[PDB]
Amino acid sequence: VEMLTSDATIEEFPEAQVSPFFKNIDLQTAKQVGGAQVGVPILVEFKITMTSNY
Amino acid sequence: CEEPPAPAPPPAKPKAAAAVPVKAAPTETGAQAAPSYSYVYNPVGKRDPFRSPI
Repeated sequence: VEMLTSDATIEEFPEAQVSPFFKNIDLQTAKQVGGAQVGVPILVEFKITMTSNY
Repeated sequence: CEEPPAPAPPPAKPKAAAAVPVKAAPTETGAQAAPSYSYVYNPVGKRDPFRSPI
């Protein structure tokens, strides 16, 4: 779904953390899709990439 | 000279207050706008394309 930024290969330094098991790289993108007169979604489409553990 | 008022016809104000008034206006007028605002917009979309081409 090419609303999305691309990619999946990099090197990561931690800023903040909540799951000890997951290394999210970043919220790669996010765009609030409104819709039209035919219908809504209104919400925030997004994309993330994440390496887990082990 | 002319006195606290002047004499009685009043005098002479037929020159002062006829090469005056003015023309006043006074122009109780040309102040600040709210302007006004237009409205948006008519769709619901339709599909042919872009379903098959993505």
